[PDB]
Amino acid sequence: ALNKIVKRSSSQPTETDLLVAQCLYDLESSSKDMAKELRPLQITSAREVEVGGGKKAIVVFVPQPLLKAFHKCQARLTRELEKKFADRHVIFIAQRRILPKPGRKSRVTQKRPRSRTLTAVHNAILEDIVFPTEIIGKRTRQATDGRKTIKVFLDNRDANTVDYKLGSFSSVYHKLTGKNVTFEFPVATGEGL
Amino acid sequence: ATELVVQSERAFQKQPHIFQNAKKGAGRRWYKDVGLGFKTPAEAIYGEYVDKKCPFVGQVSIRGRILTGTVVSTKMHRTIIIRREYLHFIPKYNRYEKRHKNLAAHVSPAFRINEGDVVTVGQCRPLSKTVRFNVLRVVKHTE
Amino acid sequence: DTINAKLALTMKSGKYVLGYKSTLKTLRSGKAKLILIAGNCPPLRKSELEYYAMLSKANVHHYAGTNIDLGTACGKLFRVGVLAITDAGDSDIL
Amino acid sequence: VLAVDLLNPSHESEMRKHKLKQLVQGPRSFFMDVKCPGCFNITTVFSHAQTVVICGSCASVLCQPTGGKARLMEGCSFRRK
Amino acid sequence: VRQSVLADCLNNIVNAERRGRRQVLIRPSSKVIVKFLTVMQKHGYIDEFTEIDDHRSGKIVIQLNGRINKCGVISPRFNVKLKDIEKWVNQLLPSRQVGVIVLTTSRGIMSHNEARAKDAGGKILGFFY
Amino acid sequence: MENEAGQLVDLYVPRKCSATNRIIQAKDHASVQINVCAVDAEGRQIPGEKTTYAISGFVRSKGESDDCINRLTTQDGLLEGVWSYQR
Amino acid sequence: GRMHSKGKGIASSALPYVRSPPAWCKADADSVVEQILKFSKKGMSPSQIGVTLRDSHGIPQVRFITGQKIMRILKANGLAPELPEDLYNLIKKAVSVRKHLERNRKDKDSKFRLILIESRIHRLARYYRKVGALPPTWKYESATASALVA
RNA sequence: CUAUGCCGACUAGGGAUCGGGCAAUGUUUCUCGACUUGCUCGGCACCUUACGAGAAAUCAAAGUCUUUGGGUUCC
RNA sequence: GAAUACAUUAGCAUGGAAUAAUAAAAUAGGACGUGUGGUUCUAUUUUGUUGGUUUCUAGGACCGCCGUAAUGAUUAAUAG
RNA sequence: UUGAGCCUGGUCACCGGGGUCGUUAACCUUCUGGCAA
Ligand SMILES: [Zn+2]
Repeated sequence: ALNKIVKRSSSQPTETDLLVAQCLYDLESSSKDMAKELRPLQITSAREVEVGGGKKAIVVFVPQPLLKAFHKCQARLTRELEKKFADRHVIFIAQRRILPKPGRKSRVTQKRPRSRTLTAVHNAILEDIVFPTEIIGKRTRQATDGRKTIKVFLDNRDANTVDYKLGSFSSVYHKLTGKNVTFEFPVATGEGL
Repeated sequence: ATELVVQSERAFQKQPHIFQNAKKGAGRRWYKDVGLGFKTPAEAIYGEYVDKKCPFVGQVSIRGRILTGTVVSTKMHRTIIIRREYLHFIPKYNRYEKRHKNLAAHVSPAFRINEGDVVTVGQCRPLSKTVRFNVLRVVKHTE
Repeated sequence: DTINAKLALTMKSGKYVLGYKSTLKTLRSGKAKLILIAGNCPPLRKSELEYYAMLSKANVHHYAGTNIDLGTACGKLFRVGVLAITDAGDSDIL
Repeated sequence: VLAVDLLNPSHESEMRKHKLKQLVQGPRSFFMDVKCPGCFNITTVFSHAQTVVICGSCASVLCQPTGGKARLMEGCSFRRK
Repeated sequence: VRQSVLADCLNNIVNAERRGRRQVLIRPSSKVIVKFLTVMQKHGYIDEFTEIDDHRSGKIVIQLNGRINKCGVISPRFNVKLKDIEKWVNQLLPSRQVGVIVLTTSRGIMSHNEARAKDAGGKILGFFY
Repeated sequence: MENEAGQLVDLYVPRKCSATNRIIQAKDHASVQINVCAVDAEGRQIPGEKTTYAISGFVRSKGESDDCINRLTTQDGLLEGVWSYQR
Repeated sequence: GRMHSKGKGIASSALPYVRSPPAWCKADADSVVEQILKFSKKGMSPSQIGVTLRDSHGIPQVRFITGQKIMRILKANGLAPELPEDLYNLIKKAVSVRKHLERNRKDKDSKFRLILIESRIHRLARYYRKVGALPPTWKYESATASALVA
């Protein structure tokens, strides 16, 4: 109703981006700071992902440049999205373009910027998937058999509303990259730093 | 090096077997492609020098070995000295050592050569007791 | 800090003039707020500059160091006898 | 000894160690917020501040730069975050 | 100045093994060290090792299970052909069945036996047994 | 070691240390092995059932025999509250 | 080890594992840039200003918020000094020692210290010439070292 | 002269000692200093031991070298 | 039957990109391109065989823009 | 430019090798043949 459906996306999937756009417009219908923050809002695509249980998650590819608004918007909109997305988890990830490593045959003078490196975008993806509880520790264990499992130590603060989301975070990460990621929170006893 | 008048010698400098008449305005300029993939520079295509000892617009031909080196001494007219750096293997210690040898080559006015200026040269018959190579490609340090 | 520092802050963003004729012109105009005098200055010139700055209500500082050292601190290859700062800019020399 | 959990050191052991010799090196300082004893404004000051911090309101010297942590003289309450 | 972190890692490992300690800490970390540790772990000389990932070159904690007599680096990294593998095995390895020589061949970092199967030489990195 | 026939041929297979996993030599007189029996409720240890640990002479000379024995007993469940991995 | 001393001091600063501004520090990434530009307009040292934002303003490591270094920010904004900070400071120290030496003619220890500073300034100048941060012709001058510092 | 080149990494127990820093509802002094205790970094060193080295005297380096290769000058 | 190998020091060539080396676009002085406008040349061609200008044409090169896109700076080493 | 999922014909359940499928872009690119949105 009253446009603002196709303008919020680029391409047309079957239903995902269409319902995301309509839910966006319905939420943006609220006035004051809600519409003010949601006026420069854009989304690109969404993909389904499955976890070990029956819960379903949807991971959407936000455009990179406008993450400044999301840094203060997705903190509060997450619960509204969770309840309005038919009991499905919502993941905010950034779609980044990678460049192939220059082989000897393939001479490229365009250079690979460090920000577009696969390792860099993988670290950016891991930071963005668990947006709160900024990363404080990271370990990479390799057993005798050779399997590599990476443990991500999160921040003790803001542990709530994410302690049931890290399982979906690990499932999404293993789906799009393939690393065996396990998220874990520390137990800071007493006081101090 | 520096673009001066082409008639700077006691004789008259002209391209052999190149003729001027009246029915055709003056004459033509002759050039040849040295082959092996090296392209004739546009300055050589549209220039004024003679340089009988030049791979282009001349009579010497490029054949034999193609080498690459760095300019070490460009203090001679139309001729420069290049340095080739390579590692010599000493089997006894199973190690290498630095070895260098200076090579003299002739340079066309179409190329501006200074210190550095990695130059690729090709064998073009002896010129004067040391020069058997002519510069065909230049890798400039400024561009 | 130091006067040499403060002169270093004022040369990037500030209005200063060099020499004896120019500092007399700035003092006569009245826009000169600060004058600096080298140690090895002619005493008659020092007295005249002090009289001019007293009339123009400008500050006078006869700081340690010869004209060579003053010019070196001023950022110049030559000798400077007297500075006239009409606008410090972003510093707190005044 | 001969069996030490290097991956997970003791919390007490990490405290009784140099800031660099820990498993993961990190700062030991903290930024605290200070209110003037007779005003209502806030100011963020560093533990090891090198320069004297001047309050924009009616206040005395906020801190004194010592060799290590900055001395606190006035009667102010600081919060660490 | 640190000239080769692989030498420091192997020297720390062999020192800890001589001392009898069951764990060792290596700083800093590199892909060559990780590849070398993978080779000996695959051959069974090294237990699990975890890479601590700070905002630096990184650190490694390795669980040592004994059964290592000596692990060392061969510096400078001489280029090793297919026929030079036998000479290196005779010079360094205790025998023709015990010990491993690690070569960084064209196909990657692997043992001398695997490189010989690959029919490709390279540069000698080190040895362990 | 085994030959082509697959039969183990050697004088003997030396015992490996239970702490650092090192071979005990034939003249390693400093190395000792201790045995601790299994006890049921109200004492009265069961005869014939016991667990043994071998500590090499190098460890005993270095002074790590006590800690290694404490670790081994804790892993096997015969001792509690005396050895902590976290340190 | 020390470049020109027998000391082995390891005193430094341990940057935090986090790369984000604090929760309360709503530095908004542009007021800090304006503050840096104002602090550079007077002509203070990039290290000195960074100290001022760390202590007085309470700003964390400026990179974590602005996304760029102090040197990079002022270079982008145009307030780039003609010489690097370490280069300028070493020339200042060298000039001061030479001015002390021309007065005190019997200070062999100060002459030795001057020689060490001259070695250090030349090595730094050679590195900067190679890296291209300076014009290729940057031959350091002993007589015009006063020109180079100022 | 330490009859013992320089840089880098690892390697055991203790107590004194100089400089700096951190903590003490510990003592003391007309806002800080003196004393004491604990931790850490950087130095001068000392006692025990020898896994280890050496021909031995001895050595925390002269150790990590027949299980011989981190880099580099002098002889 | 009168084999086969030794060959590579140095040179030519094929395949690989682990290890170790120089540059990639910082005053953007960058991939920008059935591209918004133009210049300048060659005729690889036809206009009647030869010689000359125009330029539809096939092509090399060059002049102010045009946002195609996420436009560009590795952590900052218990190195300095 | 790394992880994971593949198959494949092959001798000692392994190994060598060939590669997309795509996550993450699929042989960077130059010229050509047909196909031409
Ligand atoms: Zn105050």
